[PDB]
Amino acid sequence: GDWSFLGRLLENAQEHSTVIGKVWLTVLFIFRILVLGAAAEEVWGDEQSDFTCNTQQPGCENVCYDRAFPISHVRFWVLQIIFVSTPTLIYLGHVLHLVRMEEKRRIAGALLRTYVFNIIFKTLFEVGFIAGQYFLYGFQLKPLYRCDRWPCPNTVDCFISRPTEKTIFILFMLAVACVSLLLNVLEIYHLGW
Amino acid sequence: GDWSFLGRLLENAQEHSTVIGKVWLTVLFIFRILVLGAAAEEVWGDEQSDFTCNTQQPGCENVCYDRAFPISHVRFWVLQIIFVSTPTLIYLGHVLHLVRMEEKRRIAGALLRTYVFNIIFKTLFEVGFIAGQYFLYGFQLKPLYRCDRWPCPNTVDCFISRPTEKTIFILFMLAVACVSLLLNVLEIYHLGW
Amino acid sequence: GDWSFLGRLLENAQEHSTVIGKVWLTVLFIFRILVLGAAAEEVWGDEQSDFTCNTQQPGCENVCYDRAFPISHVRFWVLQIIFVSTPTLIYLGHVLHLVRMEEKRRIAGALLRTYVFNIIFKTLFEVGFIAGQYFLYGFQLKPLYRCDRWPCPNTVDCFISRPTEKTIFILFMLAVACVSLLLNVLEIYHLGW
Amino acid sequence: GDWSFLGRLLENAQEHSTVIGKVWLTVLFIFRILVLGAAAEEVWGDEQSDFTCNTQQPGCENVCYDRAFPISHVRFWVLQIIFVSTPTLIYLGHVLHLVRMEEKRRIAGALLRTYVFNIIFKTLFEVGFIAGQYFLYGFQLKPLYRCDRWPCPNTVDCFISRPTEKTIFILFMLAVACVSLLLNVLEIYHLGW
Amino acid sequence: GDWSFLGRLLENAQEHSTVIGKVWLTVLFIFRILVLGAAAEEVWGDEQSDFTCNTQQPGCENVCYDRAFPISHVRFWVLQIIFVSTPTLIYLGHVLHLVRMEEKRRIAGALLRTYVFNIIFKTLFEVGFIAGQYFLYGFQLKPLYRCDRWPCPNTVDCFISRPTEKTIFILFMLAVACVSLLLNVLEIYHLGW
Amino acid sequence: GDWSFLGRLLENAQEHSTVIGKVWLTVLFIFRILVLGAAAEEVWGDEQSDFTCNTQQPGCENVCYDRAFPISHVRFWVLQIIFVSTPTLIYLGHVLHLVRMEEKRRIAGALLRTYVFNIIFKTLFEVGFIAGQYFLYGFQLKPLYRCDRWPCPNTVDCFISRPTEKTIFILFMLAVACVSLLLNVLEIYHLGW
Repeated sequence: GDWSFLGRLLENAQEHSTVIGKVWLTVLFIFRILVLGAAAEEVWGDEQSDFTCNTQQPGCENVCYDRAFPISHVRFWVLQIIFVSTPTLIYLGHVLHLVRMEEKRRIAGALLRTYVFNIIFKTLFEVGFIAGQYFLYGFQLKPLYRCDRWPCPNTVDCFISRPTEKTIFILFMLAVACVSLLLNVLEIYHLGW
Repeated sequence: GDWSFLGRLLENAQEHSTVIGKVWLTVLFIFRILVLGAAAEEVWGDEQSDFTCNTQQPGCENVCYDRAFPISHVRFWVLQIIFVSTPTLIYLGHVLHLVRMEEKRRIAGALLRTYVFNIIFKTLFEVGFIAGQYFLYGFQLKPLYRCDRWPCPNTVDCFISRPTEKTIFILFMLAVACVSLLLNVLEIYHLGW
Repeated sequence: GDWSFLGRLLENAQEHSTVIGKVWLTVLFIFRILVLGAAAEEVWGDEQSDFTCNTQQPGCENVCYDRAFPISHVRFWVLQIIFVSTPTLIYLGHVLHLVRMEEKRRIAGALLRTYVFNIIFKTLFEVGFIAGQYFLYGFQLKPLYRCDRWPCPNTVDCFISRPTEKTIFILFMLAVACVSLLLNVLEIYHLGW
Repeated sequence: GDWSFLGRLLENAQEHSTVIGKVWLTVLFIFRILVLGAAAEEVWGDEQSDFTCNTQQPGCENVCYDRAFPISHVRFWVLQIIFVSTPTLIYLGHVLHLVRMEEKRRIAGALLRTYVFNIIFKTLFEVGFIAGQYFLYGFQLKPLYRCDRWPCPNTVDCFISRPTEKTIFILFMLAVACVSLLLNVLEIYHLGW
Repeated sequence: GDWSFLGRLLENAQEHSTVIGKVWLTVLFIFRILVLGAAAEEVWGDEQSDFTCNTQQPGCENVCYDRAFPISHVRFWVLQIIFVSTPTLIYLGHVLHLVRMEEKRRIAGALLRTYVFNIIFKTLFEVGFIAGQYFLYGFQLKPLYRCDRWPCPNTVDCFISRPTEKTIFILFMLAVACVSLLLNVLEIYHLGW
Repeated sequence: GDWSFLGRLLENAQEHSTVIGKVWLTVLFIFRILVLGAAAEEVWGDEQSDFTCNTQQPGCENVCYDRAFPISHVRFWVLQIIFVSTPTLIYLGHVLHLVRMEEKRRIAGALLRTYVFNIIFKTLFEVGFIAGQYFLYGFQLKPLYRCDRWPCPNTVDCFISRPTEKTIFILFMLAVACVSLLLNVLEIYHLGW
């Protein structure tokens, strides 16, 4: 996808942010957005095309792929990026609003509360997506999925495309997410002390 | 698609708009346009390719897919974006026209009536697309579609691609649309008081 | 496709044009070019791939698709955009030529005749494409096409991809075209009075 | 394809050219490059994929498609664009060279001979591609191609994809090419008188 | 993929780097990123599509492709690029931080230790990816892969797409990687003496 | 592929180069890069997809395509472009280095030796790729390839996609390469005298 606009806004955000925040935005751009576009989207491109079920039943592969993958991992990661970035956009907008207010007439007062809330929201959204992915997929895609959804007769064996590569990238993104959490914790403590 | 031109115009619009309007345009860019390009368009890419009907009848899958999905959701969302953005373009053009008039020789007088009408039109178009989608698709795509359109013999069972992911994104976009409504209401009240 | 160059030229044209002309160019960019790229091109992407004929005859689907759709609607719309935009380019070039002439040494004299001719040509090309599409396709694509072109034996039944969505967009573009006509009429009268 | 670089150079060329030359470059950009990218490339995309021959012989469709279309029309048009544009690049380079010479220390002297040669070369390359296409394809693609190339047994019937649309665009490009010839003739005469 | 953002950051890095470092970044951009986008991604595009196993067993090709290629080479190279570039980003950020510090109030002191650590990390990540690829794939892809992973019955013969071209590019990238190592060694020694 | 970065560097190179060198870079951009992107990449897109072998043997088409085309022509041309451009990058970097040296404190002295070496390297790499392609493919792709590589039983007949178009472009690129050689020879002599 085209992340250009979000890029513009977040680049603006870098200036009005802590050094650790600039590190966080670098991580977001490089290890999350760029990995997803350059590497992961191609991994998941044949997810349903090369999903195969051992059966002659029409409609079984469709319902089985749908039950195994209610949302694709890459779409989940898109949404995670958007939601962890939204607080930064809120804070940046409040900052620009105060600048416009000054013109009509760095981090302190209302902006400090807003920045702390921004880090907080980023952390909660962060953790939330991590836990949701754990409960939806664990952290390993196995090659076999056994499916008993109508119209499949009895239980059918279905086979995943590229499960090991997908597992590698699942874990890569989990690690990047954990690094982001650590960075946000560092921001909180660094402001505190 | 390439939303660059609309982006230029709407970016211009941000300056000559209320803070809540800038929030609204941020939502439009991020949670509607970017989600559609980065996430949803891939979800709906195999909508007819992986639509399967249990029959040997030539032409049954075509007519059944057409009856189940007279317009694709993603195309509906494109049109919604365009029509909710058009009023903002009208107001921005009127503003630029007044600026040119001044050169030949912020929100008050004629521009205030135009801005209120802009919010109104945005709200009516907003609600209209919501209700139309409800009446066309509800808010859940089921995996089975039963089709009795000629040439299909008797009633045939047809199966949808990715119904659960599509439902997730249908609801995501409904929520984003409702948030937009709330923002427009806030604009009206904020101008009133 | 990449409409960037035409965009540059037409953007230049906006400055040296009436307010109604700027509205017309906004309509062209948004409701014609952007709709075609973002929405319609995907609708028509599987036009021959998912065109199906009930027969075992080799070559029947090819000749039948060709007879049903001698030109694709989207290609027709491309050509319409180009030809309705060419007069504006002519006028803009004449304007720039007069500017260069001044440097060597707004709408009046020769430029006024050229601007009226520009509106006229735009209107005639407009109407011409509308009428031609009426006579080639009407304004509704039906799901069944009956084809008797060699080598098809006797008359064969062939089935269209996405006829209802295509009809929706056919009518959308017809409406946009009619709105353009109205705008050009307004330009003529507004200059007259 | 990405014509950006050629675009930059030719845009430079516009300034150092006659008004008719600026018209010619507008035609090149709009009615040749943009049509090819936006419209024609999609028409010819399925040229071999949907080329069908009535036979069971392995390799017959490949050799028959190759004999019917030794070069694709769209590739021919690419090459035509490049070769008709090269003289303009030569002249522009000579102009820039004279400018650099002046700095070290409009159309007259050596530049006039170079400009006339540029128009001449453009005209000869123009006519040459026209005539070559006539002798290779005529100006109408018929739906049936009869092929007797080994390994096809005896003569086989093969069927073209989208012959009528292809014919429409063949003739469109022929007309654009003829218009270019007329413009070059006008340049020659306009300089003469 | 779109490497634009990483490009911006690394371009910034060039200024605040040694001549050998500018050579290294030129190599990264040209012989690694550009080769991957322009050449290698097309080579590996049909890696699973044209992976063929001699069997009638459903699911055997999927599990066999997955066992032969747990990660694709091109994805490995993406990750290598990112990780060898991250140290340069760290150093550049520290440099910009010192510049901001100066404003609030070339290579020496803390920046020298950071630059040496940057070269070190680049070298260790470099070597690590080389060795890992050796242990995962060696440096030659053979055309035959023999697979005994469930559900494949007994041992099945599977056949690789484009093994010789893939081997050529594997070795090309190994050579480019070794050249990068040499450049980093030269940086270390050049700073030392 | 995206040649933007190489384009930036080479554009820089134009300024610090001879007139014949600017011609050479124009040829590189237009007749090599642009032809490859706009025309040739589409010609070679179906090279394995539409490669057909007369056999029932699993794996025979894969090994036969691999033996006939160990590297694709278009990938060869990519690599040729990169390697003939690298010397120009070296010289440009040395030039920029001398400029930075001057700031700390056109073609003559060390730069003259470097420029001559640049032309030399360009010429040797040029000739080398030409000769290698001759020895790998000759200069004509025939439609029939006879393949006896295991697992193909005895000798099988395989058929090439688009051999005549491919031959046309092979010869086009050979001619462009020879023109480049001539230009480099002219540079050497022009500096000599």
